[PDB]
Amino acid sequence: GRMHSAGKGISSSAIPYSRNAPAWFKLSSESVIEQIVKYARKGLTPSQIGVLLRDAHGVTQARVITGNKIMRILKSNGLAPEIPEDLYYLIKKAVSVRKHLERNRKDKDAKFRLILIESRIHRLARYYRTVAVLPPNWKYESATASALVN
Amino acid sequence: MENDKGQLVELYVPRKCSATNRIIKADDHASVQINVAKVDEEGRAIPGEYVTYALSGYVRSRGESDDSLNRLAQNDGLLKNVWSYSR
Amino acid sequence: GKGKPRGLNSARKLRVHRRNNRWAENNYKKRLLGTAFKSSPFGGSSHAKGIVLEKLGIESKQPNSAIRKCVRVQLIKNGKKVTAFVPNDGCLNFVDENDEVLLAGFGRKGKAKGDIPGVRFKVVKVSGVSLLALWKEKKEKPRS
Amino acid sequence: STELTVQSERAFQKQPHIFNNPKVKTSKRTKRWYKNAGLGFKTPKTAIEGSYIDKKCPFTGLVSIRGKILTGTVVSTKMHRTIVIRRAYLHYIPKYNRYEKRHKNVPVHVSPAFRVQVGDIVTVGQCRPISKTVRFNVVKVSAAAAKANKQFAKF
Amino acid sequence: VLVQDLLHPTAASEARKHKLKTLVQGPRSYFLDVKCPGCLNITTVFSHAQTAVTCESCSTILCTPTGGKAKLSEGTSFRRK
Amino acid sequence: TRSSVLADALNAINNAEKTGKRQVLIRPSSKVIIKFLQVMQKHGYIGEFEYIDDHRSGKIVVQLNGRLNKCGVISPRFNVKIGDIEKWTANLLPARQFGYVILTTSAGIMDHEEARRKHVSGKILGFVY
RNA sequence: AGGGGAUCGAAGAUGAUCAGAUACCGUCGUAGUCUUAACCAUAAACUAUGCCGACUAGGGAUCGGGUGGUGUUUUUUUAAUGACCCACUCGGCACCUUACGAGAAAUCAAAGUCUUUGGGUUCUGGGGGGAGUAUGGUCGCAAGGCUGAAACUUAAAGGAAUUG
RNA sequence: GCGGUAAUUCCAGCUCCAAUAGCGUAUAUUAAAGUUGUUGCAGUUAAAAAGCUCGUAGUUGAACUUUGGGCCCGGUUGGCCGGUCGGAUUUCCAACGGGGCCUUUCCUUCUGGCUAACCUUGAGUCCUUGUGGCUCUUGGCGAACCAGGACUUUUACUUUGAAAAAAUUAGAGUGUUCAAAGCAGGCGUAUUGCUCGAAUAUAUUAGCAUGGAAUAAUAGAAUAGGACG
RNA sequence: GGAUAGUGGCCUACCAUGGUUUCAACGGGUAACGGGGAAUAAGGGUUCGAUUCCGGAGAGGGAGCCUGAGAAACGGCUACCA
Ligand SMILES: [Mg+2]
Ligand SMILES: [Mg+2]
Ligand SMILES: [Mg+2]
Ligand SMILES: [Mg+2]
Ligand SMILES: [Mg+2]
Ligand SMILES: [Mg+2]
Ligand SMILES: [Mg+2]
Ligand SMILES: [Mg+2]
Ligand SMILES: [Mg+2]
Ligand SMILES: [Mg+2]
Ligand SMILES: [Mg+2]
Ligand SMILES: [Mg+2]
Ligand SMILES: [Mg+2]
Ligand SMILES: [Mg+2]
Ligand SMILES: [Mg+2]
Ligand SMILES: [Mg+2]
Ligand SMILES: [Mg+2]
Ligand SMILES: [Mg+2]
Ligand SMILES: [Mg+2]
Ligand SMILES: [Mg+2]
Ligand SMILES: [Mg+2]
Ligand SMILES: [Mg+2]
Ligand SMILES: [Mg+2]
Ligand SMILES: [Mg+2]
Ligand SMILES: [Mg+2]
Ligand SMILES: [Mg+2]
Ligand SMILES: [Mg+2]
Ligand SMILES: [Mg+2]
Ligand SMILES: [Mg+2]
Ligand SMILES: [Mg+2]
Ligand SMILES: [Mg+2]
Ligand SMILES: [Mg+2]
Ligand SMILES: [Mg+2]
Ligand SMILES: [Mg+2]
Ligand SMILES: [Mg+2]
Ligand SMILES: [Mg+2]
Ligand SMILES: [Mg+2]
Ligand SMILES: [Mg+2]
Ligand SMILES: [Mg+2]
Ligand SMILES: [Zn+2]
Repeated sequence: GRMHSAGKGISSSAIPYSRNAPAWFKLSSESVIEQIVKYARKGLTPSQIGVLLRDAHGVTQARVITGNKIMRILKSNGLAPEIPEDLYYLIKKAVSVRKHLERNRKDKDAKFRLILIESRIHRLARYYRTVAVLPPNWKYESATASALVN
Repeated sequence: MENDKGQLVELYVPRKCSATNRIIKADDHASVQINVAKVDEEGRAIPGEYVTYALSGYVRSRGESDDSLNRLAQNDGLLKNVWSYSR
Repeated sequence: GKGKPRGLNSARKLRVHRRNNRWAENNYKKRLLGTAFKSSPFGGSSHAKGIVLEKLGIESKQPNSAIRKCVRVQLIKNGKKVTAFVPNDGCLNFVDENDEVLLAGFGRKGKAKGDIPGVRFKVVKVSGVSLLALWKEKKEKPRS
Repeated sequence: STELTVQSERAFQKQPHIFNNPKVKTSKRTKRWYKNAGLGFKTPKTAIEGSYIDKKCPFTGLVSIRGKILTGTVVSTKMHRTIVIRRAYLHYIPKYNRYEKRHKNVPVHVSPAFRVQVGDIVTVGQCRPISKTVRFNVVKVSAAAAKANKQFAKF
Repeated sequence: VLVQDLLHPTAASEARKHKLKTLVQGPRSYFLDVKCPGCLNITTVFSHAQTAVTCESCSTILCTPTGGKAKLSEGTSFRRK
Repeated sequence: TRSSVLADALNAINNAEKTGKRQVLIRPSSKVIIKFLQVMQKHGYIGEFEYIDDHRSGKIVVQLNGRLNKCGVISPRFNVKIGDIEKWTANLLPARQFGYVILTTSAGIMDHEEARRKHVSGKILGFVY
């Protein structure tokens, strides 16, 4: 594992066996879906909602007390961004690296990192594109990427 | 290893390791056969009469000789809480 | 798996790679380049008949001291020029210049024989007959 | 490709021996002929409803479909009224006891009763030589458009 | 070793392992109701916050994010459920 | 990346036996592993086994007797042609009087002898003796 | 192509040594060594050891992260910190001991789980010379890089270990 | 590797070996060769891991979706019996297979045509106290396939079958005197003829046809432009 | 449309810009006619097939054509080249 490096870091969430409950959890489906929206209504990424809802509240995982994944709740409420957030957060990154490389044309290491970040992009895009969530012939280009984010 | 009709052809049906049920062959001169003693009332120890166990050379080399016998003898009812099947 | 693709459709790669690697085989490459027909003083044929130019006295390789007695022959289908050896005691006294002779290989598949350096062929017949028979006495050397 | 015009040649386009007597005032302007190709292939309505001519149409024209029935996957819709499909197939190579991906392209006529586009899977039917390369005629579209309509603007 | 119950591992040797290498995996974090007796109500926190959890009404503080487990702030109590 | 989930269970089983153990825990189980596991057990090369249920792909604990020298897996699932099943057993079984080549056929995962009796064939995947 | 040019220093020049001494040693010191803008793309560029996945065996250290502790030390008034101590757990750079096992050995937790021969995939070798030569193509300002034969020759060349 | 003065290798005599109407030699190729490696090679030091990472083609790719249980039919070997004047069939016993039911369970589908099959039954029963038994029409089984309409997500694999020239190959029959062959030949009333043959197998890839539904792909309903009516 | 026995860029006229390819096109080599088959005997293979049967091609090399049901014929004719 670790796709663009030699890292071997086994390390993830250990999701619980009990695919329901907490039972000591009150509230309701109703309760948190309204809660899901307003935060994404403030502009928060579904993950940001996930973290935010986890700590301050008792949202153990949004799916379990509301049969649907966070991003899907949003898509229903007409909220989903033009592109997936992971692909968004790569593009935003490749932007900031490029911006740097332009300013530091002597930084070979960055040039190397840019490649990686982009070749991770173009592979992701190709997945999404295969599965209809992007239009066929959607395309990341440097020239028009600082557009795409900010 | 019989034959066309009955007749137990092919000599020698070897011992198997009490611990692994693998064959204990001849040049395995590192295998072992232990006799544990049948006893009667108030000490005493009925000579000639043993409960016996056989351990392969492999196993003893690997260090498992003790542990494995612990299990074998105990759940033959001659050790009283020494072993544990869970860990 | 070390190397070779194990998959069920990988049959193309598996043939190609074999085609490829066969070239490292001596006799496969000799065969397919046509090295026979192209190099080789004979045609690729079993024997060849030439004409005797000079009679040579080839001195043997070490640790062998001797003089090996040969003939430069000019192959008839070819004009390729070739030195060949004349087996058994005497026998050089059988040949003479401008004679016809039959050359065969030396049974080393190319490659020269023993202490004879350079020679890759040997004589079999002269003036029509059989060197061997002349040696014995079963036959005699033709008029001219 | 056909599209529009229909009477768009130097010669007058018509179905042979399908005569419309001008004396008999008719409500359809043109008597139009058509058949059932057979082998259970529906003659689509666009063949009957249409007004294109195309003598190489297996429903409105003079071709018989007989021989192989083949299905492939559309790869080229660049040439007017004929397409080119790819017939993929895996080829068995004994010595290694495995297979390798092969393919062949097969040029085939396509009646303006069908509206085919690249990616579509098409069943085609063998017929008499129709041109230099074409020996098949397209007879049912199995495909659609490959879920294109669910590719619009943002939610 | 050589023969053991892989099916019924002992609670301890099971407990000492990694959150993924237990028999069936599951988390080892926990939730807690937390009160800073300025107020009266009890906000439910995650043992591994990340977000510096902003208290209910009084924007006082509560816990701080860390390596893993959140550091709860000053005078506060809890309970794991 | 994990490539043949059968391969791993099988090898595990073999490495256990070899090292004198009585139990493996294999991960991550599948319809195929079970069926394979079930076929060995039918001719007694392992004891009983249990499917434990992580809410995932599964784990399996097998109990080993010691009657097993080798359980291998045939990595590309080659087609066998009812005539060619003979050639396989010959290649990779100790003798003609015991051991089984197990394979997947249109009518079930089954050792070659059953496959023979039922007159079906198909793809090959592994073996036991 | 500019700048820089302390130092050390291919070339060259010398002092010595030597039968000789175009060297080793001593001196002078051009280029160079540094830097900018471009080239070049090669090293025993080495672990002479592809990558992803699984499994198989013990031990004490250490590096980063985390969890547990009515641990030690810091005093102030006990905490809070910080450094330290012990147990476990991930992921690192290594070492130790064994060997079930592997190997022609030397050795090897992989070089193991291979005639009981199949997890996935990439790449290269097929006796020694001829020779990384000839030729064509291609890249380079050059020097050179990549691709890369044959005829002919030859019975060995080579590896690890033993005794001398 | 022998030969430089006792040559077990040369040149001869003697004697001896191997194969023998045949035996040597030259060239090619096949086996030996796991030295081309799918089966099945090797790459730390013997020939051999690209300086390094990205990466397209290519190959490869985690797990999960009808499983368990109940009923019925009729086969094919083999056992202990043999009824019978070598092989035979019932029930007794197993074993291994095929088919079809019901379990929430498309079998593409309607519209008649077909019915072979029992929940039927219409009578009673050859006869072992009777569900051991088959003929047998008037309410009640579909699919077994007719033919017409209306329509069908794709594939790989495997099964069995058809279509298939002979000679060659493998192989049955036949005493060409043997045999390689050949497809003959064999019986008598050998005086007016009787008669067994001229098999079988293989024939793989592709195309056709049929059974299977494990393994591996494919397509499906998410801005509902969903599904039945 | 013409031509053919007849389909067809077979040929012509108009019009269009297509067809093949790393799943190796196109080009080169072949001491290449294809097949039934031959040789080597663990298996998997390797090598060979001008040559008793089947198909195809040719008649010194090219082209052309008469007769005819059938030939672009060669123990037919016409022309050029050798
Ligand atoms: Mg990668
Ligand atoms: Mg990992
Ligand atoms: Mg992490
Ligand atoms: Mg080479
Ligand atoms: Mg000369
Ligand atoms: Mg000539
Ligand atoms: Mg066009
Ligand atoms: Mg300087
Ligand atoms: Mg000098
Ligand atoms: Mg001097
Ligand atoms: Mg000098
Ligand atoms: Mg290099
Ligand atoms: Mg080094
Ligand atoms: Mg260790
Ligand atoms: Mg701590
Ligand atoms: Mg020598
Ligand atoms: Mg003498
Ligand atoms: Mg003598
Ligand atoms: Mg002699
Ligand atoms: Mg011989
Ligand atoms: Mg194979
Ligand atoms: Mg080798
Ligand atoms: Mg080396
Ligand atoms: Mg390397
Ligand atoms: Mg899978
Ligand atoms: Mg067949
Ligand atoms: Mg025959
Ligand atoms: Mg035209
Ligand atoms: Mg053009
Ligand atoms: Mg190629
Ligand atoms: Mg030729
Ligand atoms: Mg040939
Ligand atoms: Mg031929
Ligand atoms: Mg010829
Ligand atoms: Mg002719
Ligand atoms: Mg001639
Ligand atoms: Mg010409
Ligand atoms: Mg002619
Ligand atoms: Mg003639
Ligand atoms: Zn508060």
